[PDB]
Amino acid sequence: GLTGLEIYKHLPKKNCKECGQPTCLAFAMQIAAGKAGLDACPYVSDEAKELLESASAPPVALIKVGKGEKVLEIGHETVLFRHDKRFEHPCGLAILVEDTLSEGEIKERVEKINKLVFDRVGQMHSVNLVALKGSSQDAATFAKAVATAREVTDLPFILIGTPEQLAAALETEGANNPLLYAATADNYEQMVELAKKYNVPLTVSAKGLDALAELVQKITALGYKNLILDPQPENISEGLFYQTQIRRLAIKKLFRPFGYPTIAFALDENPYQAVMEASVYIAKYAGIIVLNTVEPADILPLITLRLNIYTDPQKPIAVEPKVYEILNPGPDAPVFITTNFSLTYFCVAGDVEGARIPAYILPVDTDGTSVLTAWAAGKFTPEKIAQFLKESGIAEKVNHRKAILPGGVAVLSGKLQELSGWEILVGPRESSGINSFIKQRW
Amino acid sequence: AVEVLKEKWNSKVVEVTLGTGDKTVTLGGDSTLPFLTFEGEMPNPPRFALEVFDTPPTDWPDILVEPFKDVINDPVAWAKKCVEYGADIVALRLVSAHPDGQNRSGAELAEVCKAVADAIDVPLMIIGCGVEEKDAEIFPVIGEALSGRNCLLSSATKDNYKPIVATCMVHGHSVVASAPLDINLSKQLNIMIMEMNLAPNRIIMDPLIGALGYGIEYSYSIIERMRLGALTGDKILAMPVVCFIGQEAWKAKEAKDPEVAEWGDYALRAIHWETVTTVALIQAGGHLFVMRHPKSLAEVKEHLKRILK
Ligand code: B12
Ligand code: SF4
Repeated sequence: GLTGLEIYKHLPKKNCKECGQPTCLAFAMQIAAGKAGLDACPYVSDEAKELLESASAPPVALIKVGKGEKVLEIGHETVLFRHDKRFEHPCGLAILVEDTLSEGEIKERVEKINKLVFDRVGQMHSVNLVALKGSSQDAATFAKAVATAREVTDLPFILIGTPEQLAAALETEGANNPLLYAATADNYEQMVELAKKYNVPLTVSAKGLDALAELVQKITALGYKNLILDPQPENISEGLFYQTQIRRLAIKKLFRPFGYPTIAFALDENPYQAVMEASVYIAKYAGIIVLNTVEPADILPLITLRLNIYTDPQKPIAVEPKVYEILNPGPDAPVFITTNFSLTYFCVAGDVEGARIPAYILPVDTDGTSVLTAWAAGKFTPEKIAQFLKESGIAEKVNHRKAILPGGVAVLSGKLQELSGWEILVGPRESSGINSFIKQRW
Repeated sequence: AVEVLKEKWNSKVVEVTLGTGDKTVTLGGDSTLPFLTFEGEMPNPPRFALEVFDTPPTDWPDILVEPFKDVINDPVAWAKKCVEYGADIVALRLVSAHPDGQNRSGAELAEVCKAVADAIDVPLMIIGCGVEEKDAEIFPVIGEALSGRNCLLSSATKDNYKPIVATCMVHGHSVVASAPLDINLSKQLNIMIMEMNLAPNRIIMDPLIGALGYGIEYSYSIIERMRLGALTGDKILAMPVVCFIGQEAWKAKEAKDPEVAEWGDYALRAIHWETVTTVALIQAGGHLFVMRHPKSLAEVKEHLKRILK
């Protein structure tokens, strides 16, 4: 962030006003406050532009859509590979809703969209946006469609429609900070004025890298930096190419026209094909992915992939290693030994409660590692597990002396029984077998 | 105009050939990251196997067994149907060899391996029962019995290698080298193998992956590190990568548990679990993907036609 003075030293110094400003020094001041871009001055040398533009700054702008509890933030990514350093902001997921639908249908579909939320590893993860599309090609219909949708959800919106449709819908929706779609070569002056008027983020849309960059430069020239990029791929081969280049050029070349997060559409009517294209876009660089499906089974896999890809490997995922009680167990209920990797704990807790089995679960502290990982690492020992049985207090919670091992660690049972003084049962390898084990053997 | 940024990569993934004569399949050879053919070459697409157990599976989900229900007790007929389902390669897993199972011998397994090989027009991958002591005993016998066919033998590990590698060198087979999601472990195992003078183009690295939601992200990054190692000149990393997709995907509760209300339609999510795991690891730079469901294979093959376009 350089002051107008700093950025003026490299200017043409013509004071020709062609950038809209009265003087070079006052043009620089407009850009310093983000009121104009360098592309507004036609005469600035390419050397000076590089010096100024290559000045320190985040390669990809952080863009916010929506406000309050439901705000989406994306951008501020610095790397091409998560092992270089983590991915910072999980991509938004959006579900398309068309305004050719009846008011009733619109509400019922947005209601279903509100339900795409899922427990993964004991945390809730959900779709972030509703993309309302002006397919009716009528301003009044679109505006009533958006108002109607907003009655049934707190999720931020992407508004897809002509400048006329968008202006009508913004009357009500402009205060909810929606993303507008889109400025094109035909409409951009009108779309930018509308964006500034409501202070909302604006998608820039053009075909291929060349046309997208030239369009972004005309728009930043008018002083609008709150931006999402759409290169318009015809298929997932073009999309991967475009996404790779946009991310590479922003980060590796400091190419500022590409210095924003992207939107990507996987709308395919074949759900397997839609889910696979979206998956490619999650893994490679998409800021927002728009889909056509409300089916939980189509969204669950994408939620999960997003979660995984955007996890920071540096963080252990662990639960407090204590006795947990499931469905208010009595002194007679089974005691299941497991580890404190959160994934493992919630898998087991999920199968036990799912089978409606009151029980105790004992997540031994492995530093958040899985059963066989901790075993191979020397972190799930007979000695360790024996200590948990003795000092956790489980001994006072149950009348019996029996505890049940994961089937995959069965080789531990003998030594554990000798150290702990508990009768050790070997359960199934998979927790999915617990229900049947309990029924038959307990 | 925008100047497309083109990496100049020093090197390439070696090209491995499986099978022999009219049965061959080639994979690897990549001088670029997946699909970026503006900066280098992709002489081969990703390749796909479907699994065949020598004796029928006793734990499979109904939705998994159905596509095979007519052939599932006959490993020869089953393998033929895999090929008809579009598999590049057939992966025969010998579960019967298990010491706590039917515990079949080297000689016996050797004959079943020949029968499958003989009935199909594509290369054969052979997977053991997973008990090292037993697998080290049966592979030298199977390899001799199959001598000269160039099968893919799965697999060699840091503490069990020499038997399976010796059979590969003597009898003309290619090997899978398995190490647990670590670059340096995988390299150290490739080194030991090549010290026996098995050629660098006779090896395929197995990262020992997790499926979607189950450690796919660790797998993803190891595989990207493998590709980047190859491309930047690290020759020990220069070999193609196998992922056992189906093996892992179908253990997921999301794939195998037909009633979870929160998770939506079972048929869709069961297949997505395999296809999404596949595509993720294709994006990561994997080469050979060992799958289970023919429908998963069919949709992934379609996705591939689109992304190669
Ligand atoms: C992801 C992964 C990791 C991650 C860590 C993730 C974590 N926090 O643990 C990383 C890459 C760091 C890790 C490292 C290593 N791991 Co690792 N890796 C795995 C991988 C791919 C998935 C582990 C996982 O998340 N499992 C999912 C959880 C949910 O499973 P789980 O805890 O087993 O729980 C299920 C069952 O046990 C059962 N269950 C659990 N509790 C209970 C209780 C009862 C009563 C019952 C009845 C059932 C039950 O049901 C549960 C779910 O439904 C697997 C291979 C694979 N596909 O599984 C290996 C694997 C677990 N790990 C392996 C190894 C050897 C390693 C390393 C030692 C390799 C190395 N670097 O040296 C290390 C050691 C740890 C370390 N960091 O030094 C080995 C273990 C060898 C062994 N089993 O014999 C495996 C099997 C790979 C292999 N070699 O085949 N790896
Ligand atoms: S257009 Fe360029 S030369 Fe003219 S006043 Fe503005 S900054 Fe100065």
